[PDB]
Amino acid sequence: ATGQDRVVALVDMDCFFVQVEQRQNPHLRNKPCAVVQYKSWKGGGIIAVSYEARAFGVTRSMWADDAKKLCPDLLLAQVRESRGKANLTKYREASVEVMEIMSRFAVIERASIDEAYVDLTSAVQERLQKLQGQPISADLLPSTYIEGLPQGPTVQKEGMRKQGLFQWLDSLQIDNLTSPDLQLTVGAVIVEEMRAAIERETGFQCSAGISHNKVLAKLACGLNKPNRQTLVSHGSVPQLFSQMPIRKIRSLGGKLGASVIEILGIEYMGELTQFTESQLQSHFGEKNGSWLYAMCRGIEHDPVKPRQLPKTIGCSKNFPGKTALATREQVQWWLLQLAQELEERLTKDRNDNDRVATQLVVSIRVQGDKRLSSLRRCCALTRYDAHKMSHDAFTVIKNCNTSGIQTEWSPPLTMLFLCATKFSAS
DNA sequence: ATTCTCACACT
DNA sequence: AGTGTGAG
Ligand SMILES: O=c1[nH]cnc2c1ncn2[C@@H]1O[C@H](COP(=O)(O)OP(=O)(O)OP(=O)(O)O)[C@@H](O)[C@H]1O
Ligand SMILES: [Ca+2]
Repeated sequence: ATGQDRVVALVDMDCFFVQVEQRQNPHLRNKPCAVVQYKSWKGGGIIAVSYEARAFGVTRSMWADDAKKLCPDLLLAQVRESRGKANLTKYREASVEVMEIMSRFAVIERASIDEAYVDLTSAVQERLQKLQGQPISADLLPSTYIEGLPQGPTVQKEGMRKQGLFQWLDSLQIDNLTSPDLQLTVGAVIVEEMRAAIERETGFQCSAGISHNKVLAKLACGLNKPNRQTLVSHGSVPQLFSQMPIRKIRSLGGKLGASVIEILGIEYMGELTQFTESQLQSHFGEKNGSWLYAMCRGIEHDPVKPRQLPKTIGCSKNFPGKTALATREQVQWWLLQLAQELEERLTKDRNDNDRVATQLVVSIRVQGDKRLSSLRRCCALTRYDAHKMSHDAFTVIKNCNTSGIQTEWSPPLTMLFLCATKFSAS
């Protein structure tokens, strides 16, 4: 098994929240700009950055005041706020615009508010038979890069792209409808069409990767951004992985990836090929070890899930520093604000998607604790009523209050979280 | 003191 | 059910 059975793409909207704001406010187009939340603290936290501003060093996680030091002419758009918290509706609605367009071409897996995996295997098979056996012109691939080409015996970027594409298409075996490289190329043709449709019908640009699985497609998508697509063939994997830091591969960006590096004494994905599957299973567990053994050879089997809608709907707010909640009536009021935005989104979900959540997950963070969450408790979600959820959420957390007072909350809360789960068809 | 979602493995 | 990891 060479892991070449499928054609999978990953589409990523370029600096998505910035694009939504630039479409709305033309004064922001083709300018260094960023999208910010919470204007009062250090000018707002940056959550999205246009490519013109990235050339000044502006990134996410930065404070707007700091970003303005790197880029004095940075323009800012601020996220809507509703009931004291950032409100992402505008961006979720734009996300829906794009996913509905993608769904015309293939079945998609929503991966995040601005990326989707695309399973193109069947679409490719139908384009191949409609294609008689005539050649794929480079005109059908006007923004595609072939990873690893050109090679062998031009100083500008578009020149290189074309030379790589010409070498690929020259050597393509169009008479063999079962060559995986041919299937990828047809897949790339379809993704060009899908990206043209997205830009025509929404004004939004995106990048894409086309490969044989989700991990290679995601890696490919990042190789030539913005507004370009990249085909990573099975054959391109040994050279690509030979200098690819382990942490770049999806799921290895964290503690497991650091353990792979430290325990094995390696730096690059390709270096994993020298270990047996049992060796990797002994260090990292049966599942992780088998996964790493196949993945360093370019092979991964995670399916594209036919799922365009999230499985949970959640509402959280952080209260860092001196703003940590300290009174019972503070905690009730913020629980109510979260439960009100949750009710709004749930009722829209019951009208748009014909389902009802049935479990309510309540989570809190305590000043001094270390982790994303300190505690998770659940109860039934029987009615989409903000006052009832918020009452119920308090009920299941009210005993975490270590204070002997009834009107004080010790120790102070640095996060409230409400999440609706366990949907059933309605 | 960036923040906020959402998915899944493990137990 | 509750915790921990990883991602956009
Ligand atoms: O580190 C994060 N903490 C919280 N939330 C994040 C983070 N990272 C990403 N998000 C969310 O996921 C959207 C698009 O995530 P993204 O990585 O695809 O970033 P962009 O499209 O802006 O730029 P690209 O680099 O893709 O061109 C972001 O706006 C935001 O909603
Ligand atoms: Ca993106």
